Amino acid sequence: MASSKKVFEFKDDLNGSGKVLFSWSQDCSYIAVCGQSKVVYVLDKRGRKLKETVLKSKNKVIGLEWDKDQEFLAILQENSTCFLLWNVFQNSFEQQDLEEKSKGSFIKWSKTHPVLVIGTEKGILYFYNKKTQKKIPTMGKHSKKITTGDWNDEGLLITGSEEKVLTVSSHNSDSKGESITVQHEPSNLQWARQKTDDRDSSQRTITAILSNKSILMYDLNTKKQPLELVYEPKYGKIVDYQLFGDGYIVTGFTEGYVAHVSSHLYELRDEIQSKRIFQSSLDALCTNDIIYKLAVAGENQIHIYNLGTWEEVKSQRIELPKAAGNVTKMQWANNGQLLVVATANGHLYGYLTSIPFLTSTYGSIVSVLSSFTEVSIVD
Repeated sequence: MASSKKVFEFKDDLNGSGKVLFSWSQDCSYIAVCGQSKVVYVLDKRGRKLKETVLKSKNKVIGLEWDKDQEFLAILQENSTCFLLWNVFQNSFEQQDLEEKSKGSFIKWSKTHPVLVIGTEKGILYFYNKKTQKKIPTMGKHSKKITTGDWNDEGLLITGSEEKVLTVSSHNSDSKGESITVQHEPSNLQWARQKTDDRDSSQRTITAILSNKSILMYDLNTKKQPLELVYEPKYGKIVDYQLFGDGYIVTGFTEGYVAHVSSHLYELRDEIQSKRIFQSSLDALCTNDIIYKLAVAGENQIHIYNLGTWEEVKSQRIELPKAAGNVTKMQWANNGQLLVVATANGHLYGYLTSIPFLTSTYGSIVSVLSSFTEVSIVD
């Protein structure tokens, strides 16, 4: 039994007390971290400083995302007039100016394509191609400030402003569908593969947070209207929702209330199950499929849970000090190799969970990596 080892601790002296953004490398080999202290630095899995860089402005970084090639990081600060592309291994700077002296509000790479989408308060949306470093502008897609947005695995942009609309964009900046009109504000855009009997479903389902109270569903197979999964008043205000499996949603609320619903459309109307986790407050919650683990942070304490049987895994419990406060971001890697915890106080924590050991066998002899500093041969 290997409990979650505390690999390293980092504080706000190099990040700054605020909303700390940590971004994973595409190969889970580099962890870039930046908070409010205008310093962006990358650490390894064991907690060694690799590359550090300084930003000219002191505004809070609202966007910090790697590229597909693990070469460039795009950074946009709070109401910044421009944005910065930083080459980590070259430690090089390039600055791209926002048109019309616009204040930046949203930037995002594509997790599958080297394309960077940028949007400001005026609703002007620019698509940036890195291979040619060219700009494609789009007018009037949003009549107000852009609030949420992201890129699909297939290369599809989703964007949502404060006027309660959703828009879809393609590689050639062609809109894929008209504006999506729903009762209230959509936020926290994410992609889901709905539970379809046929296993030929693409990654296109749009799952969002509706006005910090409900869940928004959108599908494209038969042009069904976006459905609003509402929650009982006992739930309160939503804190986070997470996708696990092939379309299964686990959502947590303010009073330690959790709800698991299968993304099956016939079963979406009624919650599949609901439970109570905490009785004082809740900070964060996320699920991982490769390691198949649920981590729930609250009261400066992180608990581990199963997803199928929902058994409370108390063995892998880890405790945080009172200085951590309310956790604001908490996430595994792409493969779940390491777990990173960041709060609004600038505290950074790293935990080792899985490290699946390699194993090769000769005749009747096998091997186990065990600790990374040695290898145990097994008879």
